[PDB]
Amino acid sequence: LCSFITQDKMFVSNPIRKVFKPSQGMVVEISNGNTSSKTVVTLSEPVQGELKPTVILKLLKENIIQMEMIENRTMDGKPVSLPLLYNFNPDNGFAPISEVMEDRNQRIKEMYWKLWIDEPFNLDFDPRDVIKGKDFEITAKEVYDFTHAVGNNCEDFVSRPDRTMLAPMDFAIVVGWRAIIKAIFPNTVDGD
Amino acid sequence: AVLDSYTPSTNEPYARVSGDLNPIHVSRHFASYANLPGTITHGMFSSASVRALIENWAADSVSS
Amino acid sequence: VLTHRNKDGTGVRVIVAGTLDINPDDDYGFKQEIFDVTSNGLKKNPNWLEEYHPKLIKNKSGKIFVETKFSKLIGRPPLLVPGMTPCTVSPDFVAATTNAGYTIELAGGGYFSAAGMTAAIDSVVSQIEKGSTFGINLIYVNPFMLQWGIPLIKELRSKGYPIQFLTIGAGVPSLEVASEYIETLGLKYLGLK
Amino acid sequence: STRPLTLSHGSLEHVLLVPTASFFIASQLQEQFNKILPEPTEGFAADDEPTTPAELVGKFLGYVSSLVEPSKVGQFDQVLNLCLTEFENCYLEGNDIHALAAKLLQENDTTLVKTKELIKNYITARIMAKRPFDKKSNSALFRAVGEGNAQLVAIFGGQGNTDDYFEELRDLYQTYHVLVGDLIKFSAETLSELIRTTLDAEKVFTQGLNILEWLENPSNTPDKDYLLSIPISCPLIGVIQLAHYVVTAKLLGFTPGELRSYLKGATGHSQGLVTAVAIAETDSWESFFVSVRKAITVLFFIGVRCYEAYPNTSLPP
Repeated sequence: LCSFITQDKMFVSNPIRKVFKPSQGMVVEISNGNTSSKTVVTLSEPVQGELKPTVILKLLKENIIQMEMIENRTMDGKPVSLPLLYNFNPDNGFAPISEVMEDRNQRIKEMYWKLWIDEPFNLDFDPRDVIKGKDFEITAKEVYDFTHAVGNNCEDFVSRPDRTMLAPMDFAIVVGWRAIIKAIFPNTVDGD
Repeated sequence: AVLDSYTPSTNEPYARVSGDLNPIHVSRHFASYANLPGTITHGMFSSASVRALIENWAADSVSS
Repeated sequence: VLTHRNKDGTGVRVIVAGTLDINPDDDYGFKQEIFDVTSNGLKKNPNWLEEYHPKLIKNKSGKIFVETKFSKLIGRPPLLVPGMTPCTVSPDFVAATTNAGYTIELAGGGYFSAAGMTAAIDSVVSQIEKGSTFGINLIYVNPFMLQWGIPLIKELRSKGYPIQFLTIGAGVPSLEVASEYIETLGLKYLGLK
Repeated sequence: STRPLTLSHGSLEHVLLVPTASFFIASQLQEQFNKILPEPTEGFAADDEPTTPAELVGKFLGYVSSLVEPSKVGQFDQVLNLCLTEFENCYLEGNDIHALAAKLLQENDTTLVKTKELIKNYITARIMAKRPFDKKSNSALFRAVGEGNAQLVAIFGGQGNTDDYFEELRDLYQTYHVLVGDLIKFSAETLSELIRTTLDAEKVFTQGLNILEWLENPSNTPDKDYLLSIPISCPLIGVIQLAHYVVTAKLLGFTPGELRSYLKGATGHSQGLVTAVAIAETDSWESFFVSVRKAITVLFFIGVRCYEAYPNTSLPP
């Protein structure tokens, strides 16, 4: 119900309120509602057909609201999660909820890393250093999948008798994506 | 030429081939948290989708 | 209706039993109420005293507040230092007063460009505590200030500035002008004088 | 017991003798019906307008039919069955609606679209009046083939005879719904299964194969380009053929096999061979459906596998 959140003296629109905004398909299950300290509201939406937990709202030690923001479509099928932390403080009746800022960019980066990068989470690159990628063999079927994904029905990419299959220049992005995207990650390039 | 194009029904298909599992494009609650109009189509899709048009009509479908 | 206007604020609710018409005010009621089945047939009048009867209330930290319609919204004492030119112009005093836990309006009267007031608003913010707020007092009879000001306010709110109410002095804006302030500026409430 | 009632449009009358415990509900229908009739104009020569007394009776005949169910008993079952008999007895000289339609084309005011209307109405009516098509009919052809002065050969068509093949399936579903609804639905479902049942069949049906949907809401029917590609067009064409077999069989008063018996043999052209094979394996209605399954589950695999073998690619503009 509190319309606004706090971020370092600045007032943002309330993110919780935002994420729970109604819409066909979403389902909220409040458990243990009557006792404050143990309550756990849980949002479950249709993800790739079947229903699944997307958001998890509860308290933590020392008055810290936590909004577990969950992404179900991952690299290994094992759901990843972004821990959003908010200081609840009943002494400021007007803006009780403020966001824990220390390290907010880092948490968001860590979750993106697990989704993009098949490597260990190390944000200690020199932005000026060359980033080596990985070797990459172009399978006949990775091409079928890509062409059909973007809708490119060029015969140069379709397996025909007595012709080697060609890959779309577009496919370059599939190969370099991990080497390139890594470049916006270092700590010296702190971004949200 | 002036051609008619269309963005996909869902974004999962492009995300799978490309390796862009960015939730912004696939999960409504992330899209909504970032304050986007919805689950934005992959800008990369439009890149390859439009390119295909140029490839077809401008290069006479000679990939080369 | 005569007796009604005698009693107005005291919770008595007159019904004209002999006429089926309509009151644009719902000041009183006509023939219908006497017969209606819905909860629409049971309409009572406000009793100021009770309706708006000051109260007390406790923080978790156990602070006490004089609970009224006003403080219930703002979350502080129902008392404010109104914008004043010489006095409220100083970012120092609007900070100090707002830090003492009270609502104060930063005086527009002493600023002459978006840039100069942006200077103060930023000084005020530097001295005020985290999550704290204040407001801005602008003069209607000064169309110049009102022209760089309203924008500066909107541009500032968009960046997320802790300035969360506008008061307008010297006159009451017209419906279209006011509506503008309300929906355009990201303000929690608007103050009219 | 009889008490006059007029079915009316423009300068076209059809006087309708009505039974006693009936003329009440009869007149009620007559009125409601009169409301729906579009205003007469220049020899009723519009597209909604009945051209002739015959067509009009078919109209009203179809209107009354719209308000009945075969499962539960209705209050118009009385009137429907009566207008049937008077339409039959008055306008059909015993022959088929089809013979009438032809007469109405040749002689009277030609409209193919109106002809189809008249036919939809009569068959539809009759079947919802719990009054089936079981009694061998006097098809002069089938009578003479049966005697020995004639012999039949079933020939079945192939791919590529028409730009809009799927259209033929529509007119069939839409017109003779009371005869073909079964195997359309049966096929639509059994094809749906083949796609789950099969590994990567799903990938070939880019825009799905909801046949029943496209039929109901033309709005949702995919491009000719989608409908024409084999994986969906092969099976569908077959359903069209099977469907035609059935209107012929059902409407003659024959079982699938009874129809098949009058045949010196059968044969298909290209993909039509399949249904000819499957048609001859056919005996009784209960058994008719596995015969259908065989046919369309062959076509489905021809379609899906041959597409996978050599799939169409962009033509250099």
